[PDB]
Amino acid sequence: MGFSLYTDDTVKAAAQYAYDNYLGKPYTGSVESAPANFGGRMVYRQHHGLSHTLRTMAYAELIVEEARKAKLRGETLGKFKDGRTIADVTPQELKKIMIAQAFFVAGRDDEASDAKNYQKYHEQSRDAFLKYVKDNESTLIPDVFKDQEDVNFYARVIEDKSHDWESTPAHVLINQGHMVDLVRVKQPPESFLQRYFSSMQRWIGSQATEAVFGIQRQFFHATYEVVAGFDSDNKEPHLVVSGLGRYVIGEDGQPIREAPKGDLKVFPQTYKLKENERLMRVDEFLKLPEIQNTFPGSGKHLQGGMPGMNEMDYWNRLNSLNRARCENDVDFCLKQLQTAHDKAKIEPIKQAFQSSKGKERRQPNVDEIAAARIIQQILANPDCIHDDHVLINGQKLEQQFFRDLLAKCEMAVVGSLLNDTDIGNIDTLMRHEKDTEFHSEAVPVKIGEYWINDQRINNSSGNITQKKHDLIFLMQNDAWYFSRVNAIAQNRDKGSTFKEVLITTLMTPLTSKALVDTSQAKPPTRLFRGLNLSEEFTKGLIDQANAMIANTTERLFTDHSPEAFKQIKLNDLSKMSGRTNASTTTEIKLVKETWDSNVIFEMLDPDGLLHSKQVGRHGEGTESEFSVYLPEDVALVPVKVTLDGKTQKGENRYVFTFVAVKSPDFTPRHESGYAVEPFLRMQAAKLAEVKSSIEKAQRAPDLETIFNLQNEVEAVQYSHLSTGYKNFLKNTVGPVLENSLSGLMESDTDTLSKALAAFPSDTQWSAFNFEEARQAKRQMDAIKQMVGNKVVLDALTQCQDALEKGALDALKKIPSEKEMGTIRRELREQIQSARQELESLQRAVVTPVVTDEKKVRERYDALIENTSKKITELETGLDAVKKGISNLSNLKQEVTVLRNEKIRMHVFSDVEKLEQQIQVIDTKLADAYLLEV
Repeated sequence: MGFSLYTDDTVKAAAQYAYDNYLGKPYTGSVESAPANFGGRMVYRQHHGLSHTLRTMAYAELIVEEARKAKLRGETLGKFKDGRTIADVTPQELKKIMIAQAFFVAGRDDEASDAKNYQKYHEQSRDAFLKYVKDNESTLIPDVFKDQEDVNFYARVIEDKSHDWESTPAHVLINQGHMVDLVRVKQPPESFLQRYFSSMQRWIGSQATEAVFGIQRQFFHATYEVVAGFDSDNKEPHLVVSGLGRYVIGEDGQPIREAPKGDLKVFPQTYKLKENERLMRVDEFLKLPEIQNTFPGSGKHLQGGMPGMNEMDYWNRLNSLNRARCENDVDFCLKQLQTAHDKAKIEPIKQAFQSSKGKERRQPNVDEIAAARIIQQILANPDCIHDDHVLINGQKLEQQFFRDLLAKCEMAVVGSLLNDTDIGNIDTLMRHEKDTEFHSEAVPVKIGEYWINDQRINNSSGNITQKKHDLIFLMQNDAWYFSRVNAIAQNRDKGSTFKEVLITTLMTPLTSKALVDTSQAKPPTRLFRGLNLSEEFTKGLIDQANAMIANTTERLFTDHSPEAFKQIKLNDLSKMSGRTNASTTTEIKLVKETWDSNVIFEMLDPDGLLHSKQVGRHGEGTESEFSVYLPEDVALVPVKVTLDGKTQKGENRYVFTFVAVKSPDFTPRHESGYAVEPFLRMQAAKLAEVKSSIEKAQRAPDLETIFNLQNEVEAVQYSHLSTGYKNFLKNTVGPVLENSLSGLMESDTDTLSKALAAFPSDTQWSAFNFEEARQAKRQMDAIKQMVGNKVVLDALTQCQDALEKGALDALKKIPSEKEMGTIRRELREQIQSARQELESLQRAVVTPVVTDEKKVRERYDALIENTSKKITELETGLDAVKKGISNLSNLKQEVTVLRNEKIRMHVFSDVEKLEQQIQVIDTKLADAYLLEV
């Protein structure tokens, strides 16, 4: 949105005119200019064609943008005769500059040499410009320009009767924008790159110009033109481009001009005679201290061509279709330039942080498991809810608990945990509730009646998927509901009842089961949402967004990734669009109140990181709506903030474009046990009650009946009565007594439990004596009860003590399962074992430091280095110092960022502590300094 090269139609029309009438037309002159044939399609003018001029216009917009970025970082900028700088260029002015720029080389009827007919060519081009203003004065003169005086101004700029500048709009951008595009061919590339870099640096600064050349390379690649290398160790004779001259290194040194004080400037002449001396090499030139300080190209880096396909694939690529396509089709070339440009807007952000190692959405952790289970219980048993709190297995759950759930838990994953039975229990929940829910002063709605009514009148079948569509429908267009929901979820709500909080907490994962319906709704890469905010808050947003934007610039020689990392980490990171089910649209028609939204979020997820699903389908009308619960890995980083039109209510509106970037650097550390600890308390309460019941039921362990029975097993062998009975007592019951007794005396074991498993059942035994083996049966069953009780009870105790501190607990329950215990109490302890099992097996803990551990360490080094540099530099040095104080202040938070990062690196802060100590002393120093003046 706003004004751009690619969006605007007038500029494009001008370019199409320029191509159709001159640039597309063949060179009519005799100078070495022939039609180049590219894969069948011919381009007549390759050096000064359509790709060229379009590239210049792109260069212009790019320059303006990076100038603005430089001003934002607080860089002292090159000013003109008026107070204006390049960063002060008006969008309208820019349109003028670009429309003029279209015709800059329209004049050439041949490839101009060093011959001076070039002047005539420019005049010819001017003529073309004028003819393109007279073509449609109606739609162009009162609108785009002002008067034909203006038009003759730009016409005169295109004339270039003299090498003019100081004119902020046209002169610098057109002249420099033109001469820059010739880097691809000019012979010693290092000297030319340095010259142009210095030249533009005077206007924009080192960083921003570095960015402009960096993106220029990508433009070249996009328009399928050669990208030249850069070798700091170049041995070629350095060429002074300002003229045809070269520096001459005489014996012992380089011949410089007359002193005239004493640091005399290096003198250079054209092709002269050699007198036991040679011309200065490129590397030699680059090694000069003034150069080394002025130019970031001391680094031997920068390799020509494209990274990869080092073969002749590059030259065939340049000899291919796309070169002809870029040179003959305006919209296509513009598409190339814009895609490269936006890519350039995104790449440094991604270069700042660790890479997404797949893992699109996270796997549930312990707390989210426990929370999902608690929620499941509250849905299943709405009796848990009270006017103030939710009681559950003897555990009081206040409002702050559910708020903490909304904050800490990622409710989309929690949603993944839930099932259709819960979506069904929404009915029982709303049945239990008939309490009012408040908008953000209007009349409240009795939610219960609302849902119940909806379901009984429009869902007689009681179908669960229908329940899901109805729930989502409530999310979409019921303001009173979703205002409270979104607010409470994002912790920006006013005075709201506990039950509103509870309901939102339950409903956000259930609504996040919008995933179940229309899962194959492909995330749309472009999504808008509208927001109405105070001008103060809006200004704050603008400042933070800009703080991030200004410090993301494309890499050339210097890095600048740690500053980007820092500023992004510090500023909002857009929490304002997370922790709830945010409604979004692609059509730029708002869900509600389009007329009031003064801030608009344009969201871009080309990587599909935003797991967004559509609200409503292709049926029931054309639906262009989506819901988003942005995952904690994904951050929304601002790329541009533009003005665009104004709204009707009088508020000036702004649009912030964010791009979805996923990285573990964004995953938040959370204190474990906000949900799982009280959950464990609940379990502990269950088992405490069961143990109390058994222990009160228990009779004192009379060991006699074991001993006595033992005597009988040893006695029956000598009674000569029944051999089968003898055999069964000595070979089956005897060992059971021995092992169950030895087990019972010693602590809990597998021996006594498996002794309990080896027990002789009632299915047997019946075939034996009924007169006196009856009492044997009696005694043995008494021991059945003794052992079952003992095992269960001490197992329970062990478990409870285990829970007092988590995994060690679940294993303890395994032996006791099958035998003994009164009915239903066993089923209870089984339920608890089931919950324990759920946590123990489904828990997973993700890490904020992935494969790029190298990156995290190196980047930390760079970070603390840069911070140290800024801080120590600031401790050395009337008007300026005032801003210097703010400069001090931001550094504090930079140090805090460093600290937290060092924390995150090891899931020992000496140096950072030292920097803090620096911060205190220069705090006092600058305080006394600020007080003095």
